Amino acid sequence: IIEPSLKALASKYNCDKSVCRKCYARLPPRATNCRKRKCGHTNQLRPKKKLK
Amino acid sequence: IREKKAEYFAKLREYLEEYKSLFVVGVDNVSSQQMHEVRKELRGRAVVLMGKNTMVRRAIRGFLSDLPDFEKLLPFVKGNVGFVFTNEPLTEIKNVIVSNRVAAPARAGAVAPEDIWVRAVNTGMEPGKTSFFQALGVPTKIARGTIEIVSDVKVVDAGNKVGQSEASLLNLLNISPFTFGLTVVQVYDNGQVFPSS
Amino acid sequence: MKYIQTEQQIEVPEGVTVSIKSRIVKVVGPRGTLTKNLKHIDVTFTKVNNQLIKVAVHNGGRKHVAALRTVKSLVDNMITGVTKGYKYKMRYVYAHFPINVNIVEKDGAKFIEVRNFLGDKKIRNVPVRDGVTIEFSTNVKDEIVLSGNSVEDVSQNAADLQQICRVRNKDIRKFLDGIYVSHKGFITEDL
Amino acid sequence: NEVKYLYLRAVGGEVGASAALAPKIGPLGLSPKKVGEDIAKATKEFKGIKVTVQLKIQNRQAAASVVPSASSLVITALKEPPRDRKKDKNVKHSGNIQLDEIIEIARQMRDKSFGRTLASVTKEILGTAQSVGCRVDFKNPHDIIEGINAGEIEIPEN
RNA sequence: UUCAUCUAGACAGCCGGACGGUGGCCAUGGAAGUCGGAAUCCGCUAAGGAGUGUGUAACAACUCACCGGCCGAAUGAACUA
Ligand SMILES: [Mg+2]
Ligand SMILES: [Zn+2]
Repeated sequence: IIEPSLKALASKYNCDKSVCRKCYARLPPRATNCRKRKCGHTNQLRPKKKLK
Repeated sequence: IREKKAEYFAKLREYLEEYKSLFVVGVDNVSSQQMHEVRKELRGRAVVLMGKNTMVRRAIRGFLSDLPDFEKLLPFVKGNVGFVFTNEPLTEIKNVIVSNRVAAPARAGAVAPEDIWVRAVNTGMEPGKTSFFQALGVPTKIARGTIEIVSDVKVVDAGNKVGQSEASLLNLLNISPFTFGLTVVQVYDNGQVFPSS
Repeated sequence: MKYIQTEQQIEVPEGVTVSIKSRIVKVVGPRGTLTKNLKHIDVTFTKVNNQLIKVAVHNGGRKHVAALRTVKSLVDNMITGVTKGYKYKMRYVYAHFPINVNIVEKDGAKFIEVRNFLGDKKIRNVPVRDGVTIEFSTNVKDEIVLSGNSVEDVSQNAADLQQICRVRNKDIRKFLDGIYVSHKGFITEDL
Repeated sequence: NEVKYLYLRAVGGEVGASAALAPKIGPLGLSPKKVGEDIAKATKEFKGIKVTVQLKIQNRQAAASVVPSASSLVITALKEPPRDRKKDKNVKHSGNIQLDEIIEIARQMRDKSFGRTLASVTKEILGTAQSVGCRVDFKNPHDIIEGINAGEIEIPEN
């Protein structure tokens, strides 16, 4: 098992992210626009689905 | 907006020149609940105006025109300070204000002021609750059908914030390693500010 | 809009000397010397009072004036690196397999060795960039510490260590194993 | 001594839920149906309305004596026949409360009520009345709140 | 372009609070602000929604609206091409 603090540290990089609805890019959790040019820097973002 | 601010300033004027003995009290870390409690205690004795430093400062500077006596108050309007206006006995009002010191429990991620320890005593909580002790590596054993810490263990230490698990177990076993209360810093009275007491 | 003048300030502490030729900055402090080439930004440096450097962009667009503040931040980080230093603390996170991190030498190159990551038989090697010092921290479980003058090199070394330990073909929300930067600060305390 | 201040929310004049009382009070040597019986007898004033009973655990003693809770008290002051959810649930609770009864409730709560004046205590009682969406002396709780803060129906604060 | 906030301290940033009436009422085996319907109230109030989210079997607990401590001048929203 992982202690809560280290688990939260790992989750900050693995789970606490945004996902572009058009190009699935892993985005910063507070991002407003996608950084990818393919999706046109869209504002259509969702939170990355949390495990369980 | 400006209307409400003017209303507040008028209330400030009447509070000042009817309730000279005001208490510059520190609401830093004081909960709203504790505020309400102390206010209910001082009800009919001390009104508690508790606006923002900036507006109070500007208002009193303006009021200086007719009441210059309050200039000394202005340098003391910093931090979370609330003016508890009143005229009833200084000592009694101050005692009621700064006597309630509620034991603030361990909120998650709260800076530890000291080396809080957990004691080898029969806690008494249900067997199920042993999970928290296990997670925190607290040596324990079921005695009289209840959790009992076998040996003294330091749970948190000075510095490091009280992690969610730490705070959870602390609150569960009722160790409240904080203390919050209305803390008067200075007291203006009979046209004179002076040390809190 | 082409703002006529945009300016930023760079405070120089007492022990630091900044030598700025055309766009080659050499910052010298107690902890050493840092050097940076900024000939790609088209800014103007001017020394004011031996404790303050102004950096200016004349008739600059939006991107140019953003690069101006970027330059100010870069030089400020150089000065911070020569005064206080930069240290990144990373934690090893694992559910079952303990990550074994060591320092090894291969023809005098100071690699960081990661073994048993998620039970992998592969051995991961991350070279230590020159100027970066690795210390495995006592009094904290599974902590590596990277210290140096350049925040760029320190953070890039930490990033290489983090990226070499990425989980493949697994739900990374569940397999949280890795080596993650837990703290980024300065070598000198409270400076 | 045993002064455990543990309590629950059994419905008025109703047997404290067996499922609720299995892991909470049942452990502390108190039969769930016995707790239900004493809760019912205490809550006869709160017939059919959930109210905290403040069961004082004094050395193996279920203490049915209820703590009056403003909202529950308002539902009782509705004076509607004890809510018979058994016959058609979604019962209608309007129960026009003569303001005298609201003032009586406020007198019964002032001791604990944070309300500064007897006015203020009555005021929040009527706010709870509006929360239960009742009517008081044939007038919207909010509007009689306006009148009582405006100066027509005053309250004799002690 | 239009409407807003602002040296009577704008937005952002770090930290404090975020109550009481109250588990508000109802549908439900259980739903307490937060799977759901209606009611969209106030006392304390600088301030708090019968509730912005996370979380609970329901709790409890974090979280945000809201107000504050610090810094000190411009800032925000919806639009047009
Ligand atoms: Mg698979
Ligand atoms: Zn995209």
